[PDB]
Amino acid sequence: EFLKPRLVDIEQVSSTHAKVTLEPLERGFGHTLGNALRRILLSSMPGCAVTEVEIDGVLHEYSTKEGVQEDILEILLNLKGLAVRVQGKDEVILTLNKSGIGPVTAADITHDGDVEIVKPQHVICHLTDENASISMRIKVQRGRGYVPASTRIPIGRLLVDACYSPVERIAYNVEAARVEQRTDLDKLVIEMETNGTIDPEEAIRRAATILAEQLEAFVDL
Amino acid sequence: SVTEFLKPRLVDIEQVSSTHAKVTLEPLERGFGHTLGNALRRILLSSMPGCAVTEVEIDGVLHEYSTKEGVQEDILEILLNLKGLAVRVQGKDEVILTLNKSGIGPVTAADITHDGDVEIVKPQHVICHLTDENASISMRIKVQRGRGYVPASTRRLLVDACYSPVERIAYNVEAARVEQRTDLDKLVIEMETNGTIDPEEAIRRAATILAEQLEAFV
Amino acid sequence: EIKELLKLGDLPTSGQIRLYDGRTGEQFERPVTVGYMYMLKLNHLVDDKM
Amino acid sequence: ARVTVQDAVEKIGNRFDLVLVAARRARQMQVGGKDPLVPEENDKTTVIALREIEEGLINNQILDVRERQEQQE
Amino acid sequence: QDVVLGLYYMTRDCVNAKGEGMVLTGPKEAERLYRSGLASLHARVKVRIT
Amino acid sequence: REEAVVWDILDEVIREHPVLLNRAPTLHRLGIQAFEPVLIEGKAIQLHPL
Amino acid sequence: KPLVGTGMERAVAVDSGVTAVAKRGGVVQYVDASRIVIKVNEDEMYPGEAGIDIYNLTKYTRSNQNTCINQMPCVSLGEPVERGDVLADGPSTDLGELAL
Repeated sequence: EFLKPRLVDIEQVSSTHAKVTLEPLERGFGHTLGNALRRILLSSMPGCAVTEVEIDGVLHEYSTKEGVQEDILEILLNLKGLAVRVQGKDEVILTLNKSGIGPVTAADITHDGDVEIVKPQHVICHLTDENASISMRIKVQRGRGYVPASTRIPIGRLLVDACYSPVERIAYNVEAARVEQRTDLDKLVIEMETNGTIDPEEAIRRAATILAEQLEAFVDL
Repeated sequence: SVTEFLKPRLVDIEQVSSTHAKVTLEPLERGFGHTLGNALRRILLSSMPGCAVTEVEIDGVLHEYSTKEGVQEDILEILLNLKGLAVRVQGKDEVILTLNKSGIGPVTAADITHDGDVEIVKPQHVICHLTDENASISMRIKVQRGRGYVPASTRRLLVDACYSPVERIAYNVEAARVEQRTDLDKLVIEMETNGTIDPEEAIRRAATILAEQLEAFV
Repeated sequence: EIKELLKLGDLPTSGQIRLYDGRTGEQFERPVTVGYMYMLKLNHLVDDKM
Repeated sequence: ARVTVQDAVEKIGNRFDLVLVAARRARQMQVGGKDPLVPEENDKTTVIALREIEEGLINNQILDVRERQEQQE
Repeated sequence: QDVVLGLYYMTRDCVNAKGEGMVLTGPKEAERLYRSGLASLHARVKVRIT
Repeated sequence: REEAVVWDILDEVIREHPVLLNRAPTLHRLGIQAFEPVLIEGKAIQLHPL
Repeated sequence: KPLVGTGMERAVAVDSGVTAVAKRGGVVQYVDASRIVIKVNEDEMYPGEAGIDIYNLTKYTRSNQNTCINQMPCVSLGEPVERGDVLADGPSTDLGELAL
């Protein structure tokens, strides 16, 4: 008796955010599916965030390297906001090297096939000395939500708080949709906002799969 | 590691009465109690199919503000009692029933002349009280299938159509603990039905509907 | 001056916008006051008092 | 599973005597033997005793007579 | 404080509101209307109460 | 060492074991009140508003 | 920075000894997380011993209330500066402006 919603198009506005329009829906389901999908998306999406850093010339995050404009703490806080996606294995170690005067952008990291960088213009630290080199090993892990470094627990390691969730903000609106002779149908438009590491269609399908798997317990009651 | 979640493990159904039951789920992921609770509530309140009375024809009175001899009560309470009547019809979208009564005696739902298709769950429901011996009362009742709740103003006197079998749905979210994790959510659903179907079954229906809305994605 | 500054942007002059409930998705019955305010963290931490 | 003591206070004269008799019964139940007269529901000893008081099957004189009967052995 | 404001906003009639003048079976229905959005939280109605 | 069974034992021993909550100054006899504690996270004593 | 302020933030930040203020104008020859070197402009050298100016910042030094005192350079390499201009904001300061 009810109708079946399905994806209609994926309108891309920028490399970070896009919108999804749904097949026309019955009354009462515009705000029922929309809010559930928004909650799932903002709650539990997979993420590929940085966890630990290993800079050669430091012992702790409260020190200062020579020739680097920013403190080690600022370097960590800039690395925490690095957007990266992996394909093969859940964890990977990235290598960074730079020398001479100039900013140390994320494009200077190695270019392994599975690991992809979506923001090559991201700036980690500045080099102000004529002959100063920075060499760090960045560890990237896959997870969900926000796992603080003070709970998941040598001396050369520096732990960085992990913010896995790729979606930044999700909005939706319900507007009248014209199809067949029914004037009681509407389409749900979801405008989402990623850091650039997840495809909107994949995120929507994952959220719907999670919701259906959760409801499978109720349907068995 | 990243895909699995924490499915509910303890489900307790406490049937305090025939049509009132409480369902508790534990545990759920943090924030998943509100999502499921609100989805189920919004589906049950205004999207669950059912059949109920939609309009009533009375020969004696032609307007809502009118008086009929022989009845100690008003027309409005008769309309309320017809509105509160719970009826199940299988396969027939629209049915017309004829009610005839006479003499002193409390009119009940069992006195309604109905076919085999039409079944009344509560024959003990008091449609109206008649306190005159010579009095005679006659009604035509229209029962239709539909979904949700339809006010009379949105739409032979009109009756508010309570298509949805539910009568009251409400959910509470509490804190449940598993191992060293305490932030997990526990859902408690308290539900009452008009009598057409038991609360345990109706909830299932709601879930099914929502699942049927996610077939094209999974 | 505050109203003129608000009108320069794309914000309502009254300063009250219409929010939504996060958990239920239902609109709040009245508009509420939303804006940016400067918060300080005083030197009375609970972990030094428990 | 005990949220108020109104029934126990009404059953006995005053609250202080209720406290004393409940303490005596709970100590009898806790230190040795003296299985409860009411089916426990994973309740602490101080709670099982109080229910026994509100059921009317335990008060000062009942405890006194049981103690006398047992000490007569 | 917070409780008093909520109970004062709940029990306070308005001369014109959504779904006014309709007659309800009882208190249980009044909750189904307010949640469904078919009637405002405070509209003058006629209900049957035991 | 904060094992896992210790938490279950602690939950067991706080079934109906009242604790006396107190605020200085305790001007009147209602400044000391008994409660049944509930095991929660954090480092703050959650108090009933009423 | 405070979005709504009063204009006394600059005065309070400069007057307190938490921001490294250049004694003489010049150009930042070398900037680092723990030192700033200013090559004084031609008009400001004394007749003898022209030299340069060197400011050494304090990094993560314990305060009286067990808080952390830390200074960060706020100027870029090869940037002109003048006398009285902040070269390194201290604790609770954003570009020579109080921010608590």
